[PDB]
Amino acid sequence: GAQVSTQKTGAHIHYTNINYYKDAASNSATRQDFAQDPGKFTEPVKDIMIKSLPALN
Amino acid sequence: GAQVSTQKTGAHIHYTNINYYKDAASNSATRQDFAQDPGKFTEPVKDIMIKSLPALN
Amino acid sequence: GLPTMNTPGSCQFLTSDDFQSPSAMPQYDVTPEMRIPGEVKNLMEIAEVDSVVPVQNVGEKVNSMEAYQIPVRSNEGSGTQVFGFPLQPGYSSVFSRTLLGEILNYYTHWSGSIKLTFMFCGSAMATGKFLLAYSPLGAGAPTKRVDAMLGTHVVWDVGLQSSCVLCIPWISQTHYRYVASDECTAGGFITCWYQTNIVVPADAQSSCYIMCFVSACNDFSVRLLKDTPFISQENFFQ
Amino acid sequence: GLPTMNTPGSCQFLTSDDFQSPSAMPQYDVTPEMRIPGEVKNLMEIAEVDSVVPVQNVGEKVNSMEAYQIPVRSNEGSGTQVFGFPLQPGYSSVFSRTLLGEILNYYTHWSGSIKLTFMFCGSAMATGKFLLAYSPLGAGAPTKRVDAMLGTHVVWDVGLQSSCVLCIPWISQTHYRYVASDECTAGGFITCWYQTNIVVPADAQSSCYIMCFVSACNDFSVRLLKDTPFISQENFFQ
Amino acid sequence: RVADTVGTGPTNSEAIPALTAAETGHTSQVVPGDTMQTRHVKNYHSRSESTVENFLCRSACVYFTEYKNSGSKRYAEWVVTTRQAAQLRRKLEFFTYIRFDLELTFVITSTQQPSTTQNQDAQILTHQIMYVPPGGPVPDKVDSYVWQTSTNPSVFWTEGNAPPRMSIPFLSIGNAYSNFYDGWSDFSRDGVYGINTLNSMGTLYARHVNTGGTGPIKSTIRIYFKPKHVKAWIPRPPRLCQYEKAKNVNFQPSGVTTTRQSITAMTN
Amino acid sequence: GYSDRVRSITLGNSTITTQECANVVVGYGVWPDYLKDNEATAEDQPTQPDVATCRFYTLDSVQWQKTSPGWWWKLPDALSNLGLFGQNMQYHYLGRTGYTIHVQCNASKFHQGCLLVVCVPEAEMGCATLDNTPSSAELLGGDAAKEFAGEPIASGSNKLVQRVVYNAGMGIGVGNLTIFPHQWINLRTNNSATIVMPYTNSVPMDNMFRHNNVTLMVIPFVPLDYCPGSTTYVPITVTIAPMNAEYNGLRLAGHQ
Amino acid sequence: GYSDRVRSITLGNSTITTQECANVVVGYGVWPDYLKDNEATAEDQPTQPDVATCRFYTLDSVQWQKTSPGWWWKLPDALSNLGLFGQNMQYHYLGRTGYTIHVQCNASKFHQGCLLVVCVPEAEM
Ligand SMILES: CCCCCCCCCCCCCCCC(=O)O
Repeated sequence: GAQVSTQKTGAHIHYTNINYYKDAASNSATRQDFAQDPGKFTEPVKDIMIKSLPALN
Repeated sequence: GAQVSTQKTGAHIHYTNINYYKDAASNSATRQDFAQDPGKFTEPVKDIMIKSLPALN
Repeated sequence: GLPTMNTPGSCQFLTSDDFQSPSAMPQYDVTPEMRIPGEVKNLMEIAEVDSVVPVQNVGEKVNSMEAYQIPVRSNEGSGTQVFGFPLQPGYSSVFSRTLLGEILNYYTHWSGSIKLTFMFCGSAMATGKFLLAYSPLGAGAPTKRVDAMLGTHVVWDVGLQSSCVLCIPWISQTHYRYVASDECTAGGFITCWYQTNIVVPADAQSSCYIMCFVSACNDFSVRLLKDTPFISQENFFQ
Repeated sequence: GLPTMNTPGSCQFLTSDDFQSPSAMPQYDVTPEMRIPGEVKNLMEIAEVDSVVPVQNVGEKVNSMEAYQIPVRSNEGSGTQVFGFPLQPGYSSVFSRTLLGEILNYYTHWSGSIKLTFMFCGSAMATGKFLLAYSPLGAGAPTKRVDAMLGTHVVWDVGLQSSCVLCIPWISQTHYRYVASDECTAGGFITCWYQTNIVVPADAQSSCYIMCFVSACNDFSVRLLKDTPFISQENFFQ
Repeated sequence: RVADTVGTGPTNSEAIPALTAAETGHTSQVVPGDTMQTRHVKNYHSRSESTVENFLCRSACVYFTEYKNSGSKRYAEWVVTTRQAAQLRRKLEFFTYIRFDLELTFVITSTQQPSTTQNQDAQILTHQIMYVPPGGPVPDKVDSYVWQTSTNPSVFWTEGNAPPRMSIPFLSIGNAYSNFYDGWSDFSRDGVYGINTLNSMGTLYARHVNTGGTGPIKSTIRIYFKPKHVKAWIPRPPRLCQYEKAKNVNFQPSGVTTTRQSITAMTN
Repeated sequence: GYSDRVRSITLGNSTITTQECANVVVGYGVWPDYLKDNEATAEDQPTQPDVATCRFYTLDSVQWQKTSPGWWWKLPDALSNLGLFGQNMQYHYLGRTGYTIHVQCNASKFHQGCLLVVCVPEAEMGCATLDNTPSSAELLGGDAAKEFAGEPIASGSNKLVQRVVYNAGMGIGVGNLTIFPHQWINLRTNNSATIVMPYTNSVPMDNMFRHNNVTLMVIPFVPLDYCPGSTTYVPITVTIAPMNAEYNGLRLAGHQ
Repeated sequence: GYSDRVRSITLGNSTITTQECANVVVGYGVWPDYLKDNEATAEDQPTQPDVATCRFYTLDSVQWQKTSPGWWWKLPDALSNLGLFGQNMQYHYLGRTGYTIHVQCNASKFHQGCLLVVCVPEAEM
C-alpha cells in the first residue's frame, strides 16, 4: 500500500513513502502541517470588535 | 503477494509485510492477537450462576 | 546493483525487535497439534482468578498457615478495627505475593478496580455484622468507625450467604497508577470495623476467623512490561 | 540476494534527518488524548501577540519597571523629540528581549511589516498631539521634525481612544532582511516628535508616560532556523 | 502561504482603523494599507519553518557520561532528564504542555588511556546499553544478573559502524508532559516542591560487554533527543535567564535588557 | 440605546455592575464547561453543588501606593476557606472548576496609573537560595495578599520566594506576560478588569490542596501619582466566582 | 430463586445488606419526593447536594441490658454534625428532607427479646 505525496518545492515532484513497521511510533515526522489560527491568543475577548470602529463606545 | 495490515496506534496508518522465506518458521511473531476468555478459569462450575441470586438455594 | 543508503543503527542488536531470519533446518515437518484443556491467551485472565491474601503477615504467622487467617472474637464494645491494609496490590507487603500482585511486579503501570472477597469461617450458630470500608487518597487513614463510614463502605451480615464482596472503585486523577510506590499517586486505605458485636450460644466458640481473596476486575489493565524484582540468581544453576 | 550499491555518506549521522527506526517497545498502548485550551500549531501566532517594549533601556532603568515607561512632559517649545530606536526587531537592544525579538533570535532571515502600539498613561484632563515617523534606509536619521515629516508618519491625538497604531511598511530591495545586523540591508530609523505642546489644567500633573507594544503583522515570515545567542551553559545543570 | 497586501487609495472618512484600545487586551489587527496608500503585491512566502514540529525536529545532545573497562567504575548510570541541557530545556519551556514521540541516537567513542603496561593487543570492544523502568532491580556490580535483560529493553553495539537508533512511544501517566508543575509531592505541602515531583522516566546503564586489551580504556556515551509527532498547548514566555539547577527554576535576578547610551540614540 | 462600557454579570445570588469596563476577555476563547464522559477517568458519579459553589466571593482589599512593587494571589488557596466552596474541596479528594476574576479600582479624573491584571497557568516561583525550594507559607497566602519586592531578595540560606518584580518570581521578563491572558486597567480609560478562564490542566481532575492551577498577579507598569489634596488612599478589590464547579472522591475532612 | 427475608439497599456510596429482615415499611404509603413548584412558597432557586447529603450515616451503638427502660434519638439533631449534610444545614436557613431509618440488632438463637422501633411526627416531651 504505497502512499504518493507532494514534495517541498519553490513557487513562481512527488515522493513515495512506505511504512515497514506496525508500532506506528516508528513513522517519520509530519513536517508538512502548515495550519495556523491566531484567534485564541489575539482577539481573545467575547464581544467581536470591527477593524475601524471606536474600540470603546 | 504483499499483505497490508493496520498499525498499533492510540485512540481518541498501515504497514506492508512480505515473506521472503518458505520455512514458515522464519516469519515474525503474531503480536496483534488480542483475544481473551476467562470462562475456563473463572465460573468453572457446571450449573450457571446469575450475578444477583442467592449462591446456594 | 540498485543504489542504497545505510540508516544509522545498522548492525545493532535490540532485545525487543521483530524481523525475518533464515531457519537452521529447511522444510522441517512439525509434530501435529492436539486439543489441550485450560488454553491461555491473556495474562489478565489469570489475574481475574481470586488469590488467598496473607493479611496477618506479622512475625511467625507467615511461617505458619496463620498468615491467611484474620482473627475475630466476641468483644465487650462495638467499633473495634478488625484490620487495615494499603490499597495498592503491587508494592504493599500484604498483596505483593498474591496471583495479581506477582503479575503486577512484572508490569510498570496498573489501571482499574479491585474486588476483595471475605468468607466467614465460624460455627453455624455464630452471627455478626462487620463494616468494610475504602477511603480515598489525601485523607489521613480513618482512626474511628465514624471516620471510616464517611469513606465508601459495604455493611456485611453473617448467615445466609457466608461470603461478601467489597469492590473498590478506581478514583485516580491519572489514567494509570505506578506499580512501584509513587508519592504523586497514593492508592487509598482499606480498613474493617465491627458494625455489631459477634454473638454466640453457650457451647459455641467465641472466636472465629475470616479469609480474604483479591482479584482483578473487568476494567483492570497493565503497561510498560518490566523485569520482576523477586527472582535473582548469584550463578547459573546446574 | 538482489545486487545493491552503497551511496557515499552511508552510516553517517545528520542532526536534521527524517527516517524510520524500530520502536524500543512493541505495540505500546499510548494514554488517550484530552481537550486542552490554547493549542499551538505555529510560532508566528505567538509573535503576533503584542509585547511590552523596554524603550528606556538606559542604566538603572532596566533594573526598575521604568525601562518600559517613556517619559513625556509639558514643554515651552513644540518640536522636541520624545524618543528614537532602530527599525530591526532582532539586533536592536530595545526589541531584542521582546516576544517577537526572542523568536527572531532563533531564525537567520526575517520578512514583512511590524505594528507598533502606543498607549497614553496620563490623567483624563491631560491632552496632547505627537508625530510618530518611520524613515526609509540610506537617509541619515532625521534630526528635526520637518525632516521626520518627509518620512511616512501618523499624527496621533490624545483623548477619545487612548491608543494609536503606527504600522511600518516593509520597504526592502531584498525579499528577506538578516536578523543579524547586515551592512547591505539597513531596516530604517523610527522616531517620535511633539506635534503640539502637552496641555494640563491646574491640579493635574505636567508629566505623564507612554508605553510601547511591538508585534508581527499578517505578512511577517521567517527562515533558516538557527541556535539562539542568549542561552549558554558552562556545565550540565543538576 | 503568507497573506498578500491589498492596494489602497487616499480617502477622508469617519472610520478610524489606526485608533484602538490597549485596555480591552484584543491585539490591534491593522494592515499597512489602512495607515498609508499601498500597491497590490502578491506574496509567495510560506510559513513552513515556524511550525512547531519543524522547530523541535532536530537532534540535540541531552547528556554524556564516561565508564572504564578496568578499575572501580566499570559501568555508567544516568537518570533520564530533558532539563540538564540548556538548549533542549529552553525550547521545551516555550510550551507549558507538550505531547511528543522520542527518537534516541547513542554515539559511543573509546579513547586509549596512557599506562605502564606494554605490547597491548586490543580486540574490538562491544558496548551494552540497558534501560530500567521504575522499580526494576538496579545492577550493583558489572557482572550482575540484572545485565541479562530478559524483561528489559537493551541494545548491543560493535565499534566501527552506524550509531544504534530506537523510537519511543509517548510515555506518560498524564495525557500530556508538564514542563512546569506548581505543586507539592504530598497533601501536607511540607516536602520537595517542583516539576521533579512528576519525574519518573526510569534510568539508563552503559557497560563494556568485553575487554580487548590489558591497558585502561575510557568510553564516552552521548545521548541525543529528537521530538516527533509534536503537539503543543498553553504557550509560555521566553525564559530570559541562565539556568542554575535541573530540579528547580531557581534563578539569580537578571536586568530586563542590554542598555543603550540614551533614549534618542540608535546605537546599542 | 446601549453602551459598550456598561456591564452586568449575575452568578448565583451575587450581581456585579460597573458603569465603565474594558471588553471582557475569555483567555483561550473557551467558556468553562463540565467534564465530558468520553474524557472522564473516574467511574464514581460526581457531586455538583451548583449555585452554592458558583457565586462571587470578595477578598481583602489592598492599598495602591506610589511605590508598590506588586500584589499576587494563588487563586485556589484564596477560596480555600470561603463558604460551601471551601467546605466541599476540604471534604473531596478531586475537584475541577472554571474561575471568574473581577479586579476593581476607583480613582479621580486627576489621578494617573496603569495596572496589569494577568492570570498565568502553572506559574512556579523560584526560591532566593538556589539549593533550597521555596517554602509553602511564602508560596501561598490564605486570606491575605502576597507582595512582590522591588529589590531582589538579599543573600540568604533559608527558604524564601524570589520576589523581584521584573522577573515576577518566574525568572521571565515582565513585559512578555502579554502571551498569558490579561486585561489592562488605565485610570483615565478603565474602571475594572473581567477575565473568564476555561479549566486548564493535563489531568481531567486534580486534588486542589496539593496542586494550584492558575495564579492571579497585579503589577503597576506606571506608578500611581496625584497632585496634593487628592484622595491619597486608593483601594484595589479582587472578587472571584467559581464556574461549573464539580467534586469527586468523598473523603474525611483535612489534608495530610 | 429469591427470599423475602434477604434485602439490599444502595444509597450514594453506602450499601446495606441483611440476610434476614421484616418487610420494609413506608409509613403513609408515600415515597419521599422533592417539593412541587405549585406548592413552593420561596422564589429563590434551591440547591440540591444530591449524593453527598443522600448517603447512610452510622450513629454510636448502645448496649441492650436486661433492665433498659428505653433509648430515643431526635433525628434532625442526630445528623446535625455529620459530613456535608451537617455542613449544608448549618450554612442554610431552610431545609426539607426525607429520612431512611435502619435499626440492626444481632443475637444467638437461644437469646429472646422484642424491641419496638417507632418514628413519631411532632413528639413533644
Ligand atoms: C532502550 C534505551 C532507551 C530508553 C528510553 C526510555 C524512555 C525515555 C523517555 C523520556 C521522555 C522525556 C519527556 C520530556 C521530559 C519529561 O516529561 O520528563
